[PDB]
Amino acid sequence: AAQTNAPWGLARISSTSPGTSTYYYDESAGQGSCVYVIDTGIEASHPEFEGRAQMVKTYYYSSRDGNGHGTHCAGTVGSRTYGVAKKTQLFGVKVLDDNGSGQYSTIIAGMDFVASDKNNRNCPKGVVASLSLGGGYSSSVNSAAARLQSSGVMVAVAAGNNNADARNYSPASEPSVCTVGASDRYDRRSSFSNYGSVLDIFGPGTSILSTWIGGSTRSISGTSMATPHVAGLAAYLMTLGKTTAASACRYIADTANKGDLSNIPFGTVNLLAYNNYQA
Ligand SMILES: [Ca+2]
Repeated sequence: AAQTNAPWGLARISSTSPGTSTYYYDESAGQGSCVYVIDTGIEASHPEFEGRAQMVKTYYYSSRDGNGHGTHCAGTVGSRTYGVAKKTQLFGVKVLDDNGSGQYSTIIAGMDFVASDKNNRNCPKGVVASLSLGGGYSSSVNSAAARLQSSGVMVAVAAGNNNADARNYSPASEPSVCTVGASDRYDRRSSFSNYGSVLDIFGPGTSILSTWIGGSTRSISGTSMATPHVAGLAAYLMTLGKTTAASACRYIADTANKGDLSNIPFGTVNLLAYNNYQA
């Protein structure tokens, strides 16, 4: 399949070179997989989701996304126009309030929630969780991310936006999950992207067009934007049968575009998510 004039990030994930605008992907498009977006929620009614999105949990007085960030991330995972995995099932878990803030205890409960909740969902091709959030190092937050992964969910987490070593952030610093840095359309490390040995992969993170609340669309930037590219990619590869939740991060690193990014600090992986799709 080919989607012309796609957001640059989608084109990038299916290309061996920057500077192209068509997204190429197998038509299976993550059908039969599920991706949890653990965030400010998802505006499931957005036409872009086509009835494939649903709020399944909130820790606040509403499950609505009153911010937009969660809806943006979900859009990058699996919206029809802006998504990597255009046929995945999207489940929203609102651990962040409408200001985009959340206590670590709530974030933890949301991760443990998903580890159980997948047993209440139909995801024959496998389960992914996208966590575009973080804060200072917490062993408890890392452990919750580790549990979710161990439970059989491909966990993708943002490296963080501090232009700093991700070792000091959580869940970014958890070795057992997939930590995602951000790049721009010229294959530069995004100026804000964290780096470090704890990173596993990079994805498009600067000037990313996706869904927003009020049935709208928006371009924003962050490792929050890179993460769902990787989450969507995992879901897509899982429905293709190429990998599983336990090894998807390794598979993505193994099949990534290598050595192509600029301003990658010494000791950080130079790997950019790539679907290796031959149309
Ligand atoms: Ca890892």
